[PDB]
Amino acid sequence: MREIVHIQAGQCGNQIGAKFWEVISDEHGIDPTGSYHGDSDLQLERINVYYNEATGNKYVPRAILVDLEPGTMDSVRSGPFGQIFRPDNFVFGQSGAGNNWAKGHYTEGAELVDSVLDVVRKESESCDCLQGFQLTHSLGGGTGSGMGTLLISKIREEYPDRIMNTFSVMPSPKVSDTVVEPYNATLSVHQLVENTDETYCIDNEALYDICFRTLKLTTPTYGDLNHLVSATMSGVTTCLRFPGQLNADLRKLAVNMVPFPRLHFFMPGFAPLTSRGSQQYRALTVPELTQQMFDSKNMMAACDPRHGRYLTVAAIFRGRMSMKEVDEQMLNVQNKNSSYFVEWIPNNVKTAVCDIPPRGLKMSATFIGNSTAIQELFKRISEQFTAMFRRKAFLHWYTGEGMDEMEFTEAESNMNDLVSEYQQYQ
Amino acid sequence: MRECISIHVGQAGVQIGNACWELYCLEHGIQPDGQMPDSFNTFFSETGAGKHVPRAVFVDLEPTVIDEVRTGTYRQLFHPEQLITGKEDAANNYARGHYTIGKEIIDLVLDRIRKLADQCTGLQGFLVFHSFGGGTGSGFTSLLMERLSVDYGKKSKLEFSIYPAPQVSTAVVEPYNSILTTHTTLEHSDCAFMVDNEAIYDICRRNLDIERPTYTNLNRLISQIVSSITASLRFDGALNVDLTEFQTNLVPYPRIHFPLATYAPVISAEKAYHEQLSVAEITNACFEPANQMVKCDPRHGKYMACCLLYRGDVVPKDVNAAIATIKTKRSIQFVDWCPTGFKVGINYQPPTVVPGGDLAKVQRAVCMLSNTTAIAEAWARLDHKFDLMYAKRAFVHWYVGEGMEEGEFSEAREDMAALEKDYEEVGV
Ligand SMILES: Nc1nc2c(ncn2[C@@H]2O[C@H](COP(=O)(O)CP(=O)(O)OP(=O)(O)O)[C@@H](O)[C@H]2O)c(=O)[nH]1
Ligand SMILES: Nc1nc2c(ncn2[C@@H]2O[C@H](COP(=O)(O)OP(=O)(O)OP(=O)(O)O)[C@@H](O)[C@H]2O)c(=O)[nH]1
Ligand SMILES: [Mg+2]
Ligand SMILES: [Mg+2]
Repeated sequence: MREIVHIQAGQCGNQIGAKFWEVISDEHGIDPTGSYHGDSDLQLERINVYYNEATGNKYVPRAILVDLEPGTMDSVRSGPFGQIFRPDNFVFGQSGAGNNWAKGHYTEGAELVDSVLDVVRKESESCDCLQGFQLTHSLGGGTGSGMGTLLISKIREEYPDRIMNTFSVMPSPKVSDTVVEPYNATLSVHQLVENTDETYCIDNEALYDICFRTLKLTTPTYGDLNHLVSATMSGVTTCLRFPGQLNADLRKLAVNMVPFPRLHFFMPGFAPLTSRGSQQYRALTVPELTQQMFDSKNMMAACDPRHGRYLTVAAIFRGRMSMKEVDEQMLNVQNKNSSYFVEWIPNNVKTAVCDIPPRGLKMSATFIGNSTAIQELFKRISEQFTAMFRRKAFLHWYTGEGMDEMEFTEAESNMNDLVSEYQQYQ
Repeated sequence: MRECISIHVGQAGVQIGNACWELYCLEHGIQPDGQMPDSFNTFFSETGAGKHVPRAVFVDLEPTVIDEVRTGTYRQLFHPEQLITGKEDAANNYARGHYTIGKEIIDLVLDRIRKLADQCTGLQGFLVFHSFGGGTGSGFTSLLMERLSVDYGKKSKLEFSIYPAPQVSTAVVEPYNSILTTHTTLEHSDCAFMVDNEAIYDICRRNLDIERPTYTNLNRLISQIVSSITASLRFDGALNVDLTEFQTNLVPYPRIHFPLATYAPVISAEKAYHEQLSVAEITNACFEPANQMVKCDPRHGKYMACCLLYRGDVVPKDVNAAIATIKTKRSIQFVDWCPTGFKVGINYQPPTVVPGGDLAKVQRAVCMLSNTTAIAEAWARLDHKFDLMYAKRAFVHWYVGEGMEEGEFSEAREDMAALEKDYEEVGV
């Protein structure tokens, strides 16, 4: 029960997917074949939430994959745990839509939604009951991800009761491969504010710094880069998959961290994060796991939380502990950092626990936060979007097989109207 | 023939219930299968060839906590039908867990209570464990109590409702759903044995000096208090005080029923070797602001009445001096109208505490209640929490999205406001 379906829109989502399902499957004790081999009989009691029981004592995911390019699909099924998929859910296209968002979201993807909506219409109705449509799409850069905005705007017509999560990878100027990240990222937000009920604004800028500073690695390889992004959301869903002294679902995080429906963006955080030698020199307690998350450096969102004050947060701890240590530390942080939290929301913080921590770690954690600080990111993209937009550039890809010039003003206006709401609370 | 039934609800009742029936299964001497190698009649039922099953009912729309029970060591004795599991929880949302999804389940749970009520000869009443912050543990009870009230209005429906602390409020919206239920509590129930979760951390960190507690250690404590209330109707005693007596003499007015709880002795095993635990000692260990488990200041308030449920080797003569002792105290006070507010229940049987627990195998024990005016300062915090944001109208669009209009929020608070003023009215 409380099923959840998982989609990959873009080259980011799939390498995220191949690791998303490599921690989870290994968190359930699973081989590349599909057959369970774990020793704990507990981790199957809600294996259903992701997987679907198939023949031969083999469980397999509901992993929908869309890129509009086979070159990425070939990476998945060939990689580790590439057999652990439904080849019906593998989906292809002709061209990658040219980093446009005008081809995918309108023309070259709309000729494909009928091939990926039917399977989720199939595979959502296949199960008993479900919680949401989560996915992993780069809000900027790759346009097969921005095409997913079509995929999210249509489920709201189908399943408006459910909640669609978005483990969205933001753009960032310090790390901007794609040149038109403001074009597709700014316009996609016009939909997610109206459609999505949650959004985890991961960003590659900070996410490197976590990989340099906290872990002290010579080079972030994408394989070693997403082992922490696979774990930052496994810790969100572990509260479903496993029994908690205090329990939570994707809807509880929503209602308890969303004062208003448009202010439903977030910044995640995972702890503990350690090197090899620098692991033995940490206490392995809730204070050690507490400061590891609230600190500005351990924040996938490319922002400075010291500026903007957290409206709401959540701390989905893991591993058997005492709730006092989980309570007083979340309570102490709310007092001393009174400015970084809000006055008119007493006890911003949540908690949540499990008795099954991830392999190798005897204790783990996870952080979520809706904060005013996201205005810095939205200012950062909109400050240069208007530059690329004033004295219009690249618009005939957006006029041909695209939209009118007024679409930009409505999105930019409603997107700038949004940032004022964050400014209202600081 | 003396009978009563437990209604565990939400995440709270189940986590309590796995540890609440951890006690009863050890009070009477029955394996966790159901077999017993009379007292048990009130909460068990002799069925089959030596298999006693509890008169419980568990309802958490989260299917997880019950699956821990259905898979746990107590999988056998609990009847699988009354172990309701639901499909998806209300996610700490009152209006969601009240009628939107709760209506799918009330049709089922009301059959088992009607199965047990018709199977039970005569009930003194019900008892329902729940928490406010659970949403589905709370709004479901808002719908359950009125069904049970209409179905059973004459019976007494007490509740050991968990209550959030002003500091450690584990949820974010539980300042909402708390006062929403208290508008419903006074209407239907007759005594809400409020308990705070942050207080017990201060109870256990200091008295039985546990460095870090789990809800297990917390729950094993609040099992003793409930068993101590119900030992009179469940065991022999020099002065039995069953469920129907103390609720009648503790509650002056039909709305003023919110007694804070207390238990003693609460001490570790190593520390119990030192104190003799005399009745004047443990009785005096009940009224200080520390040992109370609701996080209020009783010294600023005044007791109306109290009810002491002694256990173990106890004789009235030493408490007759105790009840005279506290009437001399001036820090402790009493409202003018009640001259004496000390019911004295005894049970020759000791607590028979749980194993693997922090508490000690003391040969004496005390529960204690008080329908004070000090409880008003508790929700004076929460009423401020609720009022400052409902003016801002934050977190309300979920409740509106689930069906509950905005009018109920203003009607629930003003009732608590009007309820609060009575404590200053009754006080003088
Ligand atoms: N978190 C990760 N982000 C990635 C990864 N690879 C690329 N990216 C980010 O994605 C953005 C580039 O878009 P894509 O990776 O989706 C390439 P794509 O095939 O989706 O282009 P389109 O065909 O135009 O959709 C860019 O901002 C990168 O920072 C990855 O392995 N992990
Ligand atoms: N006293 C006590 N309180 C508990 C226990 N377990 C959880 N709580 C408290 O219950 C309060 C409200 O949360 P819960 O009732 O657990 O939430 P829930 O019932 O899972 O809500 P749903 O997700 O809608 O089912 C929290 O503030 C917890 O501190 C327990 O064993 N004892
Ligand atoms: Mg591509
Ligand atoms: Mg629950």
